[PDB]
Amino acid sequence: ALYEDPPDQKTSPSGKPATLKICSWNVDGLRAWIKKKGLDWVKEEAPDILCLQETKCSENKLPAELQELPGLSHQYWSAPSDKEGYSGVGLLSRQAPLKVSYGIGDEEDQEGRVIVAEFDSFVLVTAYVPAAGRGLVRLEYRQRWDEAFRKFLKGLASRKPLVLCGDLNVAHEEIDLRNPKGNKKNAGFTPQERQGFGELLQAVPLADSFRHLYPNTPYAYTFWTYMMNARSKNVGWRLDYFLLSHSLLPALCDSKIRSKALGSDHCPITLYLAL
DNA sequence: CGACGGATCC
DNA sequence: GCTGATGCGC
DNA sequence: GGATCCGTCGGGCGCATCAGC
Ligand SMILES: [Mn+2]
Repeated sequence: ALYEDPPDQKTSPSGKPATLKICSWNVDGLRAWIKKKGLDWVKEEAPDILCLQETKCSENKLPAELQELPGLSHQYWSAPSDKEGYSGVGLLSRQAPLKVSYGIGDEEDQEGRVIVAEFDSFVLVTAYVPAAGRGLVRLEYRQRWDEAFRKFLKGLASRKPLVLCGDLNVAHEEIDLRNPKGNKKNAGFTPQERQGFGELLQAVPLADSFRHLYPNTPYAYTFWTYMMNARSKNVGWRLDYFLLSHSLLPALCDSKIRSKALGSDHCPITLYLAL
């Protein structure tokens, strides 16, 4: 069935106005996304912080239009050194973070999948979680990564609340995809990946912003295969999320799914926080 | 990975 | 330099 | 015999490399 994202709630339950707007987007090729007007959408969204996944671009090859974003002047980029054309993440911010780091401490490594940015009141992590792959060939690798990432996130020294955003490459529950029964042995909906997501939420711990606000909302997806007109039919998956520390729930105004924004097989997601 | 063909279930 | 084929990853 | 289950197959897109010219 079709989905219409509710209007933006820019006010906290306590009545406090949103001060921070973060947008996350798997762009499926930064260079292609820009030619498809992605930055025009970003300018209309006007987010304080933009997190990008699947840039598939080294920093030297970033289009010049990225240097014409004065509201997002502080840019940090990480691509895999040995996997040119794959993965790659970026974080763009209005204000400079206090600290920026890359990776999850111990990987293999320039994997181009994780950026950690410390701000005054919170730590932001953006991630492009490794896919299990066609035929589940990288499922065990994913399981090992999930555990390492869970430990890294829990073991952050900062006693600052955490915001984790990006493509977590898993639809947590049946409500998170149109075809749950046919996808239980497909990447993104394996019991192993779903269990990893649940373990992530309990260990750090973390809460799913969108599901916290919309626990029984179906048909809300952030990804549709380019194949078989899946996007027109709304046959999709919710793989993109904003996960928050419990301390940040009073500050939660809204978690949006920008279903109409084009440029990728993923749609962007937007978080409003009253800090 | 959604579409589809074929089996299985009440 | 540019196009199209192929390979890889989804 | 409609509903459900499950296994199989062909395809959208981006980027890298290569071959030809
Ligand atoms: Mn992708």
